[PDB]
Amino acid sequence: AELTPEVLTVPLNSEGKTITLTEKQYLEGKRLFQYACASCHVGGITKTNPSLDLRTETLALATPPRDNIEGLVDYMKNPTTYDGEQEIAEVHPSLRSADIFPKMRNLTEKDLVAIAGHILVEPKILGDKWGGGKVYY
Amino acid sequence: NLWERFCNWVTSTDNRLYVGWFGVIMIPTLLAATICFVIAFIAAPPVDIDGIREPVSGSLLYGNNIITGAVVPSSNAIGLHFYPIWEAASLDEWLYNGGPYQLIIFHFLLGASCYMGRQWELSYRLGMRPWICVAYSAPLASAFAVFLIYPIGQGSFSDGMPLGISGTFNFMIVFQAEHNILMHPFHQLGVAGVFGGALFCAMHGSLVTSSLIRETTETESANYGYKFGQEEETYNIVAAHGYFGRLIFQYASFNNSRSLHFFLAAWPVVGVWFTALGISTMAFNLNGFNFNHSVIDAKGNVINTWADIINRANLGMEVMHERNAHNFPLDLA
Amino acid sequence: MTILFQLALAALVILSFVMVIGVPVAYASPQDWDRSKQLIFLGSGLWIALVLVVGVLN
Amino acid sequence: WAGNARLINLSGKLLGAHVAHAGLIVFWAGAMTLFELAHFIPEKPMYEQGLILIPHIATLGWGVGPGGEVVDTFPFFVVGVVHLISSAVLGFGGVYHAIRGPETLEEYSSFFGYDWKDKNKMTTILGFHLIVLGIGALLLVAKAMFFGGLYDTWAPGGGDVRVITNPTLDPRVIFGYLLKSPFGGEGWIVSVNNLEDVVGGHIWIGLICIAGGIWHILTTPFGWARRAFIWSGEAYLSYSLGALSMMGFIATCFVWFNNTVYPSEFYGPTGPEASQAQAMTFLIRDQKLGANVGSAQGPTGLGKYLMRSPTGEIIFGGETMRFWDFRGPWLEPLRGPNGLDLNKIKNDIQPWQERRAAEYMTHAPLGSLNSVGGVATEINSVNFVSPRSWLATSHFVLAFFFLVGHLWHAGRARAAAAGFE
Amino acid sequence: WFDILDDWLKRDRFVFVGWSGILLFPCAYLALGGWLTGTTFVTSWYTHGLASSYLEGCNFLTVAVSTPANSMGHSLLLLWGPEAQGDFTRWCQLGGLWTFIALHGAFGLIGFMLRQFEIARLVGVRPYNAIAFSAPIAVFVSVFLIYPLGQSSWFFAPSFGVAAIFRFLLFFQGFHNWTLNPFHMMGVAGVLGGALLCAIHGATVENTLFQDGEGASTFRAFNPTQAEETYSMVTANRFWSQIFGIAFSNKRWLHFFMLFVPVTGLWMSAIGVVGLALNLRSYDFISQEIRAAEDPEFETFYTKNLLLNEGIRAWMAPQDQPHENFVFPEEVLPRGNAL
Amino acid sequence: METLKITVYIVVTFFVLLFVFGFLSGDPARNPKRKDLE
Amino acid sequence: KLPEAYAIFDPLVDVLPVIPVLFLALAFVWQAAVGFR
Amino acid sequence: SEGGRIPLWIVATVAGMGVIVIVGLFFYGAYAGLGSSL
Ligand code: CLA
Ligand code: CLA
Ligand code: CLA
Ligand code: CLA
Ligand code: CLA
Ligand code: CLA
Ligand SMILES: C=Cc1c(C)c2cc3nc(c4c5[nH]c(cc6nc(cc1[nH]2)C(C)=C6CC)c(C)c5C(=O)[C@@H]4C(=O)OC)[C@@H](CCC(=O)OC/C=C(\C)CCC[C@H](C)CCC[C@H](C)CCCC(C)C)[C@@H]3C
Ligand SMILES: CC1=C(/C=C/C(C)=C/C=C/C(C)=C/C=C/C=C(C)/C=C/C=C(C)/C=C/C2=C(C)CCCC2(C)C)C(C)(C)CCC1
Ligand SMILES: CC1=C(/C=C/C(C)=C/C=C/C(C)=C/C=C/C=C(C)/C=C/C=C(C)/C=C/C2=C(C)CCCC2(C)C)C(C)(C)CCC1
Ligand SMILES: CC1=C(/C=C/C(C)=C/C=C/C(C)=C/C=C/C=C(C)/C=C/C=C(C)/C=C/C2=C(C)CCCC2(C)C)C(C)(C)CCC1
Ligand code: OEC
Ligand SMILES: [Fe+3]
Repeated sequence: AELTPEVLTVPLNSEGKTITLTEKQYLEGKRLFQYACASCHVGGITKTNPSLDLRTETLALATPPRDNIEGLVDYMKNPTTYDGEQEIAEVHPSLRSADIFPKMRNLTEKDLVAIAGHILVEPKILGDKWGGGKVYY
Repeated sequence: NLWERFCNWVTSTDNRLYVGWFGVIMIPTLLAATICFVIAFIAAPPVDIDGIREPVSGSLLYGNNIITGAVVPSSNAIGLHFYPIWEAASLDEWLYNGGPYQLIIFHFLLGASCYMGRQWELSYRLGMRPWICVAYSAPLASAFAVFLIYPIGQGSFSDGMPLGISGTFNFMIVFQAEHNILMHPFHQLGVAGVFGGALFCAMHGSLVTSSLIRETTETESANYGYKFGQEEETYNIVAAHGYFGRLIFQYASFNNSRSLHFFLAAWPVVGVWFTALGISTMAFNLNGFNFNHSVIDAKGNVINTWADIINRANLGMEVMHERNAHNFPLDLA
Repeated sequence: MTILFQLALAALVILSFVMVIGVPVAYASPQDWDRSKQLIFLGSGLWIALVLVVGVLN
Repeated sequence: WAGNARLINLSGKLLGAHVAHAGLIVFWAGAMTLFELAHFIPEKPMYEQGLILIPHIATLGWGVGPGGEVVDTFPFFVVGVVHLISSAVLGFGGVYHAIRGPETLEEYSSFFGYDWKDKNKMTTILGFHLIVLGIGALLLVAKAMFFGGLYDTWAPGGGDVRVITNPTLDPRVIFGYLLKSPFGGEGWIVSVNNLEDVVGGHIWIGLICIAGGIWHILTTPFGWARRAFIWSGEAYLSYSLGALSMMGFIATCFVWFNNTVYPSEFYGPTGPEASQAQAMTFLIRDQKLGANVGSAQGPTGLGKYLMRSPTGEIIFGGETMRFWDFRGPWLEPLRGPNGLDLNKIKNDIQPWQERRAAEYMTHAPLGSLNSVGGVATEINSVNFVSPRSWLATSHFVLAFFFLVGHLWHAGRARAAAAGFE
Repeated sequence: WFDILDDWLKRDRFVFVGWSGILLFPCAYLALGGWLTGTTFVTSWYTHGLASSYLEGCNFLTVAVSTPANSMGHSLLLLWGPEAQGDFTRWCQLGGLWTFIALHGAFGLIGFMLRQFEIARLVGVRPYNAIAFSAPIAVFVSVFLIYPLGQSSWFFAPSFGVAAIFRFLLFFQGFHNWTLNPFHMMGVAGVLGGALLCAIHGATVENTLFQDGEGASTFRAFNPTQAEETYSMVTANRFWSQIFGIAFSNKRWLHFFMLFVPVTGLWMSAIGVVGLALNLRSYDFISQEIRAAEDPEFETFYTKNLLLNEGIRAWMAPQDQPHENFVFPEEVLPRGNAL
Repeated sequence: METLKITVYIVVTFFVLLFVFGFLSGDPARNPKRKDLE
Repeated sequence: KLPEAYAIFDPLVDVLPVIPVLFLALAFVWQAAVGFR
Repeated sequence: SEGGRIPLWIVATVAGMGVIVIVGLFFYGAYAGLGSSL
């Protein structure tokens, strides 16, 4: 019933290779999420745009695909509308918009990866809840 | 010359009451509230609490029974503004936007405040101490807290606290669904102050009654009282202090009458002192505790703590309070 | 020199640690004030000086 | 253990105490400023951590660029230290004066420092302390006009520190604020919009303090004043006691509804800010979904986003209709005659505005003891509690108890005069 | 050999152990330990699904001793109960504690009123206190026995904890609208009246105390001969009479009336609960409901409340009652627009 | 209704001057039962 | 943390600001040593 | 007043401060578990 490797054996890229995270990282994921996210993304639900969540399934239908890490990393650096036609850097946190989202200024590649990991491991634990807040709604 | 003859009147005993400088405002004020209020409850027309165009009518004539409700809060449009009569147009209007509410409230607080002053001032004309002024201060402060501070902290008198029995209940419910009070020490000490007073007002009067002067003109067919002229007073305090002391332990019992009656006025007053604060503190959003999650890092499986089933109820209610008056996802006030 | 500030400070530290404990006992009339009062203008003299050293060090 | 009441008449010891507690007030000033610049992290919303003085220090525009946290770190360390040492400078004083020996029998001294029941000397001592406020007040003025500015949150762009010129010194304007309805958005002192009013509003105080300090110095109270007030020592506390209470309230309410004085940038967003911020945040969101904002019809028939105010202007609809009195730098440019311009709305809306809406809307003053952020129902993964709710909350409390104090000590001055003592 | 024990036993020491002293202490001790033991060491999620103790990390408030599982009805599962089969650990897993605490604890209450009778016939005082004490005992049985009896089982009885009690409150508001019951209203009357008395009495005294009784002017003295006591009824009287308008001045009445208010109240409240035990409630106003359905432009606070309730019931009953296994699809749940 | 607003204020302030001038009062001042200092 | 060179003292600085409260504490001990009067 | 007398204002301070350390813990401890809440 403990946290297992499989649990952390998350998809890394579109094709089919995977990486298995560690204990140390996982935790940094939360700590970071809470740091520049939670406020707007509490429990994995957009407060500013409720019709768009962070559940795994909804991320795969994005453009470009986002059910894996490389995609999220790309997003955190530069943003992409659910379809991929607008540059929302002047609106959403982005390493490219540090100057406006000071919380981002400090961040590093290692941290993005972990943050991404937190978002992909959570659902395996929380299930429906992390989605639209079941226990929470 | 006349001016002197008037003051003397106001200042001493008038064979009915004492109406000092404080009751010079208290008497005409609390009257306007009474009258207005009695009539508002017997005929006021519906009033739309939240600006929405859905009037609620909690008056006798408009289909209510006593518990069903009364004088409803001002509109949420006029919500925080000053809504006098002159300031509006026809009374048909006024009556719809909750006028009676403000009018009644404000006069009542002011005169409520003065009813307190009056209490002290009588002390000054009778050479006694100034304490009763202080013990009243607890509820008064509380009324203000509920009728003022909150609507002042929240942004509109609407949802102050309805002047009906039923709405009292509503205010309560909505309230803990919005700020979660149950789990706030100030309302916890509140229940302490009150359940306190109950346990003590029963304890005292109970003992005071058990240790009476068993032999003073009391037979089995008659029971007649004491009067100040009565020296030894009614009871044998040694019997009571002996009783209580033997029920738990020596310290537990109270030696003298000061520590006894001081306790009786200390527990309740300082309990509500806090509660009245409780509300005033949650008037500016410093809501009670909320231990929503305890986990099993094993997998992170969330374990529900008794408190979550409390949030499960607090939840259902949030969802439906002020149905259809919300256009955006999260309430912020 | 990082060493001077690490000592000037720890210097003003220990002085205060003492001062705050001594100054009060010193006002215990039946324990000679002659001896105790000397040390006083000393901690005070010494202190306000340290206060200015640290400052000037930046 | 009324210990502090045994001290009543031996003014030689009160000085020892008043100057002892006067040492704590300053001690806290350092212990907290240093504790803050300690935990303090640069570029993270001052208020999302849990600070209170620094925000004050940046208010005076001591160390900041256009609404930019802090470019210069240092300015705070100065404050942290100074006050922490002023605490010893006085700890010494309070202690000494408390323990080394009483007062009132020093002949040359009694000429410089007298006692109670002596209207002419109490008056004189009073004026004195009045000449001091007259100054401190005027110093604030100095720090805005000929010194390193003050933080103006208004026009334009970012409102960094700016130096003021010719403060609103009109005789009328200043007391007008005193003569205005303390209701619906308009609180006499709180209504203060323009930072220049605030400067000029301080100049007049000092002149008034000083012109008064000296006044009582030279004059002893008239008859009417003598037959209204008592003169016991306890009674002067009752006066001063209740004065502070009112103010506790004063400032509290003053805290919740910001005037440029409390730039929401450090302190956070105003209770209404959040709501109004949430309305605006969504006009845009749907505007981006091509929604027409003028014809919107909410389940009530009031239009989701736009409706009117009793005096007939346009305001964000929804419960946030009760905060149309709200005014800030972000929401204003859309303001114009008749209310909000439906044409600047859908045409001239810059992006940096959505940001502020979202941020504020996101950090709603709403919080609990567990520092849980947001609605009473949220999950514990977000920590926050708007400084304002902290200041408003704690400070309300004191203004209350303190009033209880106005009653207790003033009612006991009626027992001295003849009652129970 | 008897009378001796009477005396040895009834011997006036520090802590009076009377004849009743045998029931009281063994029971009032175990009823306390029972709580504190589980509170600190037991989990009740095999029986309730939640976290019971500190062992799992609840705060004091959260921690409690949870009620048995609804599948068991009213079987007192004592250690040797056919169900626990003597295995302690499980006897705890199943909640065999609740029963423990309520039973032993019921007798501790029995002992405490008995000990209140003893002391009155040794000292020669009136039994009144022992009688005032019935109210709480009523409230207790009413609550923790009568109610669970009437319903499906032990589960629905209050849970022994802090929060676990608040949840009780709310439960009642949703399914019973207990606040509308008149009985709880009167109960609500005495409790608030008990505190109103406690203030006026205590403040009046303290403030009408005799002048100069102490030169130093503080008030820490008395004596037996201080027959008259430290204060005036004559002045209080006039004080009240002129401020409030009324004031029965006869000390003996004042104190008794102080017995009537609190106690008279709790008896009602307890009655009110014997009613709910049988899902017999004051949750409706036929008159209103009727006009509430034939007409949609008519609403009163009576109504607005009945709405909140259903919200309480829909959202809170599937997690709060694990045995029926409620499955409620998002859509289905009642829900105001936007929230 | 403007006629009403006016009428009120008169009434209100009227009873204010009676509070204020009732206290500053040189005549009744602060007269108690145990001691009169005049 | 921005104290730079003083780094060394986070500790004492951290438990620092509480002392104003502990002042209240001695006050009662002062009393205990003096039999409460 | 210590002629070598058996202490009490010490006992009163020993436990009093002792208790603060146990409770203090109880607060620390209240952090180790809710802290992984999500
Ligand atoms: C039957 C057992 C029972 C018990 C033991 C408790 C116990 C408690 N309840 Mg609960 N409650 C119960 C049943 C029970 N409740 C029921 C059936 C309901 C209805 C569902 C509730 C509803 C309820 C609510 C709604 C609340 C409580 C709260 C509380 C706490 C209140 C604190 C207080 O001030 O109380 C009043 C009592 C006193 C002030 C005095 C008790 C006597 C003390 C221990 C004496 C100390 C004296 C010392 C030893 C000697 C000094 C000697 C002197 C001479 C100097 C307390 C922990 C409140 C709370 O804060 O929750 C955390 C609260 O808000 N309860
Ligand atoms: C302007 C400031 C002020 C001053 C200088 C005084 C001065 C005095 N008061 Mg008054 N008082 C004040 C305000 C003030 N008071 C207020 C606002 C109230 C209303 C609450 C009172 C209520 C009051 C009462 C009811 C009494 C006095 C009395 C006295 C005399 C007391 C001597 C004594 O025994 O102290 C002893 C003091 C204490 C033991 C302090 C208790 C303080 C609380 C319990 C501490 C709470 C802190 C808490 C633990 C912190 C938690 C941490 C936080 C971070 C969350 C003294 C002349 C007494 C008297 O007889 O007057 C002549 C008296 O009976 N005062
Ligand atoms: C607000 C804070 C406060 C203050 C300032 C005072 C002040 C005072 N109290 Mg009161 N007291 C208070 C709270 C306070 N009390 C409370 C809450 C209670 C209830 C518990 C009491 C109960 C009380 C009683 C019962 C009595 C007093 C008495 C006194 C007087 C004692 C004078 C003396 O020489 O003592 C002796 C001094 C000492 C033992 C020394 C203490 C030394 C301090 C801690 C040193 C701090 C270090 C110093 C700053 C170092 C400087 C170094 C430099 C280089 C910078 C003094 C004016 C007494 C009295 O009769 O007064 C008329 C008395 O009997 N008080
Ligand atoms: C609230 C603000 C405040 C206020 C209003 C005061 C007010 C006062 N202070 Mg204080 N002070 C304060 C804060 C404050 N202080 C603080 C924060 C500190 C700590 C830094 C001090 C430290 C302090 C000290 C150290 C002294 C004062 C003194 C004085 C008094 C000076 C008046 C004067 O004319 O001295 C002018 C001085 C003189 C006329 C000195 C005459 C010298 C004596 C008589 C010599 C005795 C020796 C003799 C040879 C012995 C023969 C004995 C035989 C057996 C051999 C005055 C009442 C002085 C005082 O009380 O002493 C009189 C003093 O010495 N204050
Ligand atoms: C530190 C505060 C202070 C205090 C405690 C006093 C106290 C006193 N003053 Mg003094 N005064 C002060 C400051 C102060 N004054 C200043 C700054 C000035 C310069 C304008 C004066 C000018 C002054 C004069 C000209 C006279 C007094 C008089 C008196 C005595 C009047 C008796 C009385 O209160 O009657 C009853 C009081 C009232 C009817 C007034 C109630 C006023 C309310 C509470 C305050 C309103 C304040 C204002 C609106 C706020 C400013 C807001 C800002 C934004 C601009 C009393 C001892 C009289 C005297 O001593 O005679 C010889 C007198 O004739 N004072
Ligand atoms: C920081 C500045 C500030 C300050 C100090 C206040 C202060 C106050 N506000 Mg205001 N408020 C502010 C900003 C401020 N507000 C802002 C920005 C808004 C915008 C939303 C509001 C909105 C607001 C509302 C909606 C309400 C208040 C109310 C109050 C009062 C509550 C206490 C009370 O019950 O007094 C009772 C009265 C007194 C203690 C009288 C003090 C005056 C002298 C000393 C006595 C005169 C005596 C005589 C008997 C009474 C004559 C009064 C007259 C009106 C008839 C208090 C005076 C409440 C109120 O009662 O309105 C006035 C209220 O309902 N405020
Ligand atoms: C908050 C509610 C409340 C509490 C906690 C409370 C408590 C107490 N009242 C007593 C007495 C009284 N109370 C009285 C009237 C009242 N008491 C009231 C309300 C309360 N009274 C009210 C409203 C009244 C007015 C009717 C009277 C007239 C008396 C007394 O004569 C008596 C006294 O001497 O006064 C101080 C004491 C009896 C001790 C005893 O018999 O142990 C025996 C039994 C024990 C120890 C346990 C029985 C088992 C129960 C079921 C278990 C309780 C265990 C808890 C669940 C565990 C702890 C929980 C924590 C949250 C605290 C006890 C301190
Ligand atoms: C209780 C009481 C009282 C009181 C007391 C008081 C009032 C006190 C005070 C005190 C005080 C008022 C104090 C103060 C102190 C201070 C201090 C002790 C300080 C210190 C400092 C230091 C040490 C420094 C710091 C620093 C710096 C500056 C820089 C950087 C680094 C550092 C951090 C190092 C009396 C006697 C009346 C009586 C009895 C009781
Ligand atoms: C089960 C059982 C048993 C046993 C047991 C018992 C009887 C127990 C008990 C137990 C107990 C008996 C326990 C306890 C614990 C406790 C604790 C852990 C406590 C704590 C406390 C505290 C911490 C406190 C504090 C405080 C403060 C600080 C302040 C305010 C007030 C107060 C007082 C609250 C037997 C074998 C018989 C059989 C059957 C079963
Ligand atoms: C020098 C120095 C400093 C300072 C310090 C201070 C200022 C301190 C303080 C401290 C304090 C200020 C402390 C205190 C403590 C206290 C205590 C420890 C107390 C206790 C008490 C008790 C234990 C009591 C008891 C009791 C009684 C008597 C009665 C009633 C009940 C009771 C039991 C509660 C610093 C850090 C800056 C750094 C540098 C150096
Ligand atoms: Mn009367 O209410 Ca203060 O919560 Mn949200 O905002 Mn309007 O909805 Mn209910
Ligand atoms: Fe009594």
